[PDB]
Amino acid sequence: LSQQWEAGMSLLMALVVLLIVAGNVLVIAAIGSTQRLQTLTNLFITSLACADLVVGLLVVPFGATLVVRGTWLWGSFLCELWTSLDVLCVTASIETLCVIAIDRYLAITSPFRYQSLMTRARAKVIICTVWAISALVSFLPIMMHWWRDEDPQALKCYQDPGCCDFVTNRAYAIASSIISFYIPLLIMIFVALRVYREAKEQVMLMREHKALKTLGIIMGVFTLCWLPFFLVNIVNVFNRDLVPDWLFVAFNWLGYANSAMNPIIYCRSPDFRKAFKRL
Amino acid sequence: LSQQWEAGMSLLMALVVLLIVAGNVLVIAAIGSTQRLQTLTNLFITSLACADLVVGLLVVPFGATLVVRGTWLWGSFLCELWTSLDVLCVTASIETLCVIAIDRYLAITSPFRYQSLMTRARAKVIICTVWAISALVSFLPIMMHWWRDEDPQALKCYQDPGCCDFVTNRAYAIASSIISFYIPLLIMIFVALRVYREAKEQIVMLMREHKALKTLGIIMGVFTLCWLPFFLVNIVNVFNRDLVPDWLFVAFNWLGYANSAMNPIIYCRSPDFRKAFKRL
Repeated sequence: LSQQWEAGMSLLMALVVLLIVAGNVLVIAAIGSTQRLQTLTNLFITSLACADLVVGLLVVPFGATLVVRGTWLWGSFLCELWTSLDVLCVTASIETLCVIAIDRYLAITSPFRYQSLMTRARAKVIICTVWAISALVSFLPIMMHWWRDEDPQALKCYQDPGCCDFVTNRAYAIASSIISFYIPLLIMIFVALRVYREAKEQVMLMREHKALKTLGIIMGVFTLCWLPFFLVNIVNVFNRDLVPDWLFVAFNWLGYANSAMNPIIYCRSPDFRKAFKRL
Repeated sequence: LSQQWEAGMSLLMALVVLLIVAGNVLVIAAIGSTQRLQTLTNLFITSLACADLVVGLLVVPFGATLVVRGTWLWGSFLCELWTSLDVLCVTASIETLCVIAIDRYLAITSPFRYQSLMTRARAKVIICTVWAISALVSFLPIMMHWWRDEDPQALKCYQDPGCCDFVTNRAYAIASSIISFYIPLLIMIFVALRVYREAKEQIVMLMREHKALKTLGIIMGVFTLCWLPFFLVNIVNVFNRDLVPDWLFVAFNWLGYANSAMNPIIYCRSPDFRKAFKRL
């Protein structure tokens, strides 16, 4: 029965890969190549389609090989690389997002200065800084093996090339989550809020609102996709065996789904669909 | 190294599957749902997008499992089913095609009667007959084990559920090919020819007719190039056994599988089609 699953869901995983590599890049295509979609707020969506893409390019395909065959064949050097990219795509996703939600308070209480401060020139650097931070924070602490837990259970998984199963020390399993998930989340939900308070206070701004709600969705779905997983890892610290280990995988995949989910939340803009058709 | 290939090209095979199941069905979509594409000559393309589709649906996915893992896990009952569908899609493809090329002599020396004889009502039955014949010929002789060769080499592959590797008796490896490949091919190439002779005689606007014609020519060209090298082999299978390496024997059945994913993308040539492809 096991070999029927081995070749059974490999095809399927490959299909979801196509959802990502296709969808995100058709998004990227209609973005970079159309003027009406080149509004700044879609440049953070340029970056994000990017992160989501590297997800469905480098992280998912290699990321099956552990589920399909049950183990890692790709060498532990690559093990490190793959894991740090699995996280990088994340800190890039959330952090870029939080940049969006921090921008759109400036499309509200500070609209007058939209083009003065935020320039299609000035946001590029900001995404770049998001990826110097994403890169620093994700990629340094993994290569530092700041994530090595002395215990032999994990010790054997650090020394055995065939386990890329991610097991970390007490406090990296704290720092990791605080920095790369929690504070930016609570901050961009916090910041989404005042924006959606000022949005109630309101010739035609409706376009503004149909384009706004669809941004709201992104962070909603994101939070629902990567919260259940980044909620777990805390219980990982508090009670170990209260947390079944198959779920530990089910949620990192549930989150992978975000990537393929994104381009299809962009089916909501006709600005976009018009460039999607002729595309 | 072997487990890196096992999971290495499984993804990829799945991707080509997507080429098929997607492409053929987007073809089918823009066909059935648009008037301008509902011309009879595209109803044979309805059927064909169909065969190609069942190919990229039932035959290819199961058809990997033998290449990926090296063997058949799906039971020999299913082994039979899968193989007979692997062939059925073929006899449907060629035979439907030959129907096309036999039609378009009637779009030439007999244009006057186009709507009198050929009716969007009358070609449906014809495709149907193509699939009573495809079904009879492909599906009977396999369930008859008319393909069992007594020899123990193959005997073990018939009794072992794990070998769906297709090995057949002397004369089924003759009948199979004559009927389901050769005569219909030589017949539809034969019939393509006189049509492309009458097509030269021309030189208000028939050019549309010609740009829509050449793109039909392509289909049978590519088809012949895809399934000829494979259905050329199986004859040398009869004449000289070890002169024919057995990895090629697979490489060509896949090269041919490619036809399916190749088809919808030869339909990128009609704007009638692309217009229904965009809004689609």
